[PDB]
Amino acid sequence: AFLPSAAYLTHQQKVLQLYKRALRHLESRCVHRDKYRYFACLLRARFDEHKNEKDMVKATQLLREAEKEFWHGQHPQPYIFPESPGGTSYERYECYKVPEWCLDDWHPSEKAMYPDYFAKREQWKKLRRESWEREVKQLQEETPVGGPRTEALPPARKQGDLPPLWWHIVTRPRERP
Amino acid sequence: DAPPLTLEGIKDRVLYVLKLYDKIDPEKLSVNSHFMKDLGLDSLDQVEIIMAMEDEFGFEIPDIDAEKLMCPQEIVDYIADKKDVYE
Amino acid sequence: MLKYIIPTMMLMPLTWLSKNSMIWINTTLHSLLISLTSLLLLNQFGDNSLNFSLTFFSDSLSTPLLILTMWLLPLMLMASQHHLSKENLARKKLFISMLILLQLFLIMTFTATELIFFYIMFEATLVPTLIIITRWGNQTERLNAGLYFLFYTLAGSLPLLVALIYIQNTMGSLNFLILQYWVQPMPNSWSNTFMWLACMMAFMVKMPLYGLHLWLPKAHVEAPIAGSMVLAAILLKLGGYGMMRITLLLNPITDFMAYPFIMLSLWGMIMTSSICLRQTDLKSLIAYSSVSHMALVIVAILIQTPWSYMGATALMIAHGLTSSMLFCLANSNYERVHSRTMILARGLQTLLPLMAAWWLLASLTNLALPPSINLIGELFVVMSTFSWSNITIILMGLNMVITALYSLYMLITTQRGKHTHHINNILPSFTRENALMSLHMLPLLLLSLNPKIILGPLY
Amino acid sequence: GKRLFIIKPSGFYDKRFLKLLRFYILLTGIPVVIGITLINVFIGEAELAEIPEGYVPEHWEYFKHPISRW
Amino acid sequence: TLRWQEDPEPEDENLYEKNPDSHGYDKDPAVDVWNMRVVFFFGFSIVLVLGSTFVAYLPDYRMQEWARREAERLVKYREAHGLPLMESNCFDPSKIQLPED
Amino acid sequence: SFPKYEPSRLASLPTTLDPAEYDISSETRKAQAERLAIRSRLKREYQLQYNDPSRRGVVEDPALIRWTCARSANVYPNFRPNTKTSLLGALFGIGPLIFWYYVFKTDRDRKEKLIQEGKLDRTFNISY
Repeated sequence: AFLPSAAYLTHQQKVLQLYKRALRHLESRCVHRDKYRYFACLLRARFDEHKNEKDMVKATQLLREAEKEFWHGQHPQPYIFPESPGGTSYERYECYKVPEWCLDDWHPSEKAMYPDYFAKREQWKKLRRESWEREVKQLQEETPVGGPRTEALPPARKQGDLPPLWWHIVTRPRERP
Repeated sequence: DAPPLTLEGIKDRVLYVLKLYDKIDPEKLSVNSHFMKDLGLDSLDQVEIIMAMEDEFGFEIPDIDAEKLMCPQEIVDYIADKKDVYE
Repeated sequence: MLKYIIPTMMLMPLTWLSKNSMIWINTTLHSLLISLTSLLLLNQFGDNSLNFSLTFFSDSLSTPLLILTMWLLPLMLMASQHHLSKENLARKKLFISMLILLQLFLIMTFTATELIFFYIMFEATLVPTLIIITRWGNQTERLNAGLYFLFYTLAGSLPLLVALIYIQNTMGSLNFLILQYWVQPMPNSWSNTFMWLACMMAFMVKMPLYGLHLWLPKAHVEAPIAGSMVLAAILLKLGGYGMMRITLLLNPITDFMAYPFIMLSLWGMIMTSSICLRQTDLKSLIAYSSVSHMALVIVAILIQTPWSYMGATALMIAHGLTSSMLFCLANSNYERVHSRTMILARGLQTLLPLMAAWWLLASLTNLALPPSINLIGELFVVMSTFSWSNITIILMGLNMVITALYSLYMLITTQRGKHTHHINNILPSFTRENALMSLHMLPLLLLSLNPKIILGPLY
Repeated sequence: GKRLFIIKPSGFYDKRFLKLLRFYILLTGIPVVIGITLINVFIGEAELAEIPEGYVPEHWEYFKHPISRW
Repeated sequence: TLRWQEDPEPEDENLYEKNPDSHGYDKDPAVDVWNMRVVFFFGFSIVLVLGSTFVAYLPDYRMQEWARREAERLVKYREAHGLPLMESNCFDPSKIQLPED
Repeated sequence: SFPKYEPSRLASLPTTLDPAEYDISSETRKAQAERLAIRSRLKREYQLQYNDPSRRGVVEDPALIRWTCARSANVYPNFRPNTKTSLLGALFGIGPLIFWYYVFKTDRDRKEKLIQEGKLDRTFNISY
């Protein structure tokens, strides 16, 4: 469907996604732990009934009818974790995730009260500006004709070389500022 | 309120949750054990184990990331990078 | 009014004789001094107008507009002194000269005793605004906007000239006091129909009336900040003042004549407001908000009830100040992000807290939060129009939704949400910008205490 | 403990603007309100009286507050 | 081919790098400080404060307060001589000649 | 059995119920590979222009400028007056105006006729 590395979802991935969503919806509909455990064992037995199959078309519309049945028997209000999207606490503290580059706009009066941290930040900035050239040199040659086919990035190859395009992942803001 | 967590505690809790599983044994369970190659389980067992840690730690791990959490050290790595350990 | 014209004519060599680094400070100091001396026009009466000579007079209607004009000019000089820092010294002095000439033209136009002097000065206000728009504008197609503005104004105002000369040749004079004492009723004839059309269409063009408002969404966008402010906060009120003066002379035909035009606003200010629900350009959103407020002004003036007049002038002053502040906010954000796209810059509260506070205050004053002047004016207009007819409350009430439904929307997308990743040139707030926005906002909150000086000539 | 540096935008500029705005407002607000309360307390308000026969007062005598009269 | 000769796009001027305490007025600090002083003196200290003092003390604006005082006399007259509170005719009806029909 | 999902303009079909997602033909495979390559090239261009230490400013997004110019300035050069646009302009441009004018003229005529015969309660109405 829409994945970063693969261009499609295989049959195994579809089955596992259906199993996980079915377990989540069954846990939502079966609030008490023991009823949920019993019906999870029943659902695992039902899934293992058709595990050993040799015809791909049979697995195809078996998965179609299973997804239709799961759509019919879903919870209208499924349980959502607080940090998951759609939850009550989703992307809340993202309002407080101030990016690091704003620290480059501070006054020298308020930069003098954190000397050591700003010295270490200067060292990190120097490391970034000396690693950018060799990281783009690494990414230029490794890229084949027509650009990269997948979104996966090559890792660090030579000793002393940082991975390409690493700044906006390593220096991303913390979860709890 | 909201006590911090350490990486040693993270692997202790993950091995604690793993060691209560009835399709696993507490003898050859280690932190560098592949689930199907070195331990011998199923893919259904893999997704159900991922769901077990999702219920344990209280947050949802997406399926695209869930397919690759294949060893207990990799699960500890994903929890470590999610929860910003060693601050 | 020769105590204010001569200070501006002396400000002209003051900006033609200063050094290359001292033009802004001297012009700002002396224009603020003139703004301080501008308060002497408040010696008004509840029954008489303050007349100085045969050519200049000022009642309680033109006085707030004069104070707003020569208070806005120093704000204009502050707002337009950064993006012209790369310009030539001669062109910078020419820009200040055009602004000073425009202020002199406006303060001569607002105190015109006779209507022909008002008309010629009203058309004379075209030249510096057109020059500023077609010279210092940023976008490519500013020539089209300048041509549209000039031609809409001239095609409106030439039948106004013909009607004014016809009235002067018919009765004998064009003094406003004499016409107040020598007024004659106009019967329901087709000659009086075309007389009303010729006397009105210029002001309906410059208000602008819905249908003829197309010169606003262009000329308010590609113009610079000073041209945008002089288009949004003065000239529409110039047309409104002209319509207020003229509508005395056209009774009782208007009582059966203004049925389409009023309703040409009474629906239009709905759907134009709906355009602000689906606008990708922030300056166009501000311009369409100005269109809606001027349509409300059109309805209030055209129903010619007293409470409508008070609401019209109060909403005029409040909307002029609010639109100038919003245009300054748009100019500051455009300077920071180099794009007028509203969806681009997001989450500015996490980077700019004081600017977010100013955004919140400007948006709150735009949605008529009591007890600000805008709520007073719009409430008086709603009372007057409900006195006119019942069902029109719906045609105002739904607007009460949609205005909020865009203004807070303009507050949300530019301020609230996850900030943009690739934008990393958001500098901290300049002291010049904060000073300009406080000078825009604090007079409004201070006039909220004592609004009795800006409620019209018949309070 | 484990204190972490809260990453925040630079708060010097807005605080300096607010401080100098308050200073420049108060530097003239305090003397004018001192003058106003000294006019109210020492100089004081006017008193209403009927017009005597044969007196034509000036225009500023038709008002009450001394600042208004001035 | 190549188009007409033209300079590349000049970058935006970050004013805070060349001056840590600049205020978006001018390059040199002294004229910038003078501009700050003149705007905050003649914009807040001079026009706003004295303007609030002036508008707070207009000399009995539009004679409106005086009208209330006049009302304080007039009903005092009309509650003494037994006259009705307010006549329904603004002018004297004895000095009006209606058009005969 | 089950109640089959009927999609509407405001209720889209679920992605897992789509038959086209369950197609394993080769043409769908090359289409997915081609769109993945296009997305990867655009992503690579973005994070190349994004992680540059020398750059301090706005990364230009051509798609956003394209969308704004398509919404704002490219609507009139690609307009042809035909019967559909004429009918939609006559239904929406002047219809509400004449309807509102007629209902307001009727209401004001009724109010004036009621007032001039002295039946409307206007005893305490002295503000207008």
